[PDB]
Amino acid sequence: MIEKLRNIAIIAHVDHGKTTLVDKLLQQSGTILAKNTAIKWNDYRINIVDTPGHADFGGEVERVMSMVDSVLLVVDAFDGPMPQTRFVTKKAFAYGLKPIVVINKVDRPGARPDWVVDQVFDLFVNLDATDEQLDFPIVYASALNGIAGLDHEDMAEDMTPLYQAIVDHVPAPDVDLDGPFQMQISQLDYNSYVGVIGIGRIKRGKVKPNQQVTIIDSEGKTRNAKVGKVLGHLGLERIETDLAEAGDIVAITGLGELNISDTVCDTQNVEALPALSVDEPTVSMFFCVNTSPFCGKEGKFVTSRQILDRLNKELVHNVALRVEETEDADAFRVSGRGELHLSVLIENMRREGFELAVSRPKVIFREIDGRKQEPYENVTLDVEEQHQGSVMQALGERKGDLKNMNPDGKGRVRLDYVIPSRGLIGFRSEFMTMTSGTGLLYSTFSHYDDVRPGEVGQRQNGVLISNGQGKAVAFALFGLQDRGKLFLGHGAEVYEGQIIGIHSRSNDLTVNCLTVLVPPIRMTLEQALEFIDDDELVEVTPTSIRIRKRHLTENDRRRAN
Ligand SMILES: Nc1nc2c(ncn2[C@@H]2O[C@H](COP(=O)(O)OP(=O)(O)O)[C@@H](OP(=O)(O)OP(=O)(O)O)[C@H]2O)c(=O)[nH]1
Ligand SMILES: [Mg+2]
Repeated sequence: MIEKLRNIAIIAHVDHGKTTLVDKLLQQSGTILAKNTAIKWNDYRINIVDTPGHADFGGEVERVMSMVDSVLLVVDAFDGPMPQTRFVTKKAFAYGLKPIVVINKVDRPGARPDWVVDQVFDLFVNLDATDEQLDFPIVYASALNGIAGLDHEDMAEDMTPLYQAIVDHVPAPDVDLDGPFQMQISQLDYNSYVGVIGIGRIKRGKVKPNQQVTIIDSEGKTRNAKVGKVLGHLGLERIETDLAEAGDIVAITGLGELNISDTVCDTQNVEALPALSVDEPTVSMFFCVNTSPFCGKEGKFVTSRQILDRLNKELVHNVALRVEETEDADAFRVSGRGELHLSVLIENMRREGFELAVSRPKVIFREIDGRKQEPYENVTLDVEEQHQGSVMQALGERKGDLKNMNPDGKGRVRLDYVIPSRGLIGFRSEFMTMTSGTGLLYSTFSHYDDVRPGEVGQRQNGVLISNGQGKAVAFALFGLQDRGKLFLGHGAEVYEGQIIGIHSRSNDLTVNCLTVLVPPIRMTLEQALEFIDDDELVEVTPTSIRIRKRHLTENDRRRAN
């Protein structure tokens, strides 16, 4: 009794029918999405918790999964599953949740349900349990009409098969109704009338308005408070309730500054629920003050603490990242998930109005049981068949181990790889031009494991390094084309230590561009960041970035060799 509850989270790539599907289930029942939709189906109560967009919204994806006992993956019947919902699905699997797959928009012409079933099945190469990829039921749906069915040619007149599937395959909450009250805050909310609102799934006991309560944070500090209002979810709404009990997803009111991972307990049985998530970072990278002779030239805020300041503001936007204090009091060791994670952070701090020097990204090594390990990750690539042998050749040099390949039948092909992050770093640049911009690459962290012995191929070419500061003249540049490709044309302002071109040969060449042209190479941030070597840096400024050596002068470099 009182276990007719079904707490489920819903996942769907944008414009795949998740707002429209839940919108049916609501109107066909006895009861933008809301962060939670409550649904009455006969005597079952279904909580459909919405998942956020496909950026790390502070890691709300783990918070949401912490409140649900199953996940509902909605998939377009033609386009199939999209890579953007990779990580949300991944985390649902990490929380041991078994999925319910809804294949929507099945009434569209060209719909290929058989194909998207295989795609979704294959996508569950999220090293997930046999258990999870086993026996995930499949419901076909056309929410535009409101049709659900276990087959797509045979189909019910409404959404009943979906309800039934939810009831049948979603476990009831693992909660104790008789124990003392216990509830962890999973999300927060505010209304100028009520104050701060705390949201979670009651793990134990029951709660009434005006009940006395004790809140314990992660570390173990406690305070006493009196709950004001207990708000239960009904439609897209919250009504005041006189009673909420274990398994219920509700919102609480009378408590003060509730923090996510706070545990609300009966005053005499205070027991904190374990703080839940952390994406351990896997790629480190150094942010530095821009030591260039172009200090404050194109960027407003450029100081040591000026950077460290914002280096403790984005800490809360993001638990995947860390920030550390280096001994050089003008440079900092910031780590993240992928190189893509840290990259756009700069591209934002760029037009956030900054100026900083940044190293090349390296994997964070870890020692486990005396044996050092590194991060490996899953890579899937979609190229044409003309590049097939080419990108295959390249990935093997970066210690990529081929696991699968699947021709499109229409001239393309998808490859699958297990690769150390070490070998994958900065590939995208080499990928696109190689595949001429048509190929597609996706990556997902898998596991740490014993390092692959050896090193990845270095840059091979050397760089043309400026010997002085001034405006580059076309007269000189024309002479440099005899021995490489350039990064600028006539009239560009340069200083000493700056890298201005790519040497045709292997060694670094200090060159003078101060004493008509072929088109210059302009490098995007990512592009240029993949180019940089360990003894070099990228200088980033609000409308463009420069490539520079660590030691700016000829003499200093020679000493360091
Ligand atoms: N053929 C077919 N189409 C479906 C179905 N379900 C949803 N759609 C289409 O997708 C659109 C709904 O967008 P959602 O898919 O619900 O948005 P969401 O991913 O963020 O949840 C509808 O038009 P829309 O509301 O005008 O889109 P928009 O203007 O809100 O972006 C409708 O055209 C279906 O079962 N069959
Ligand atoms: Mg929309």
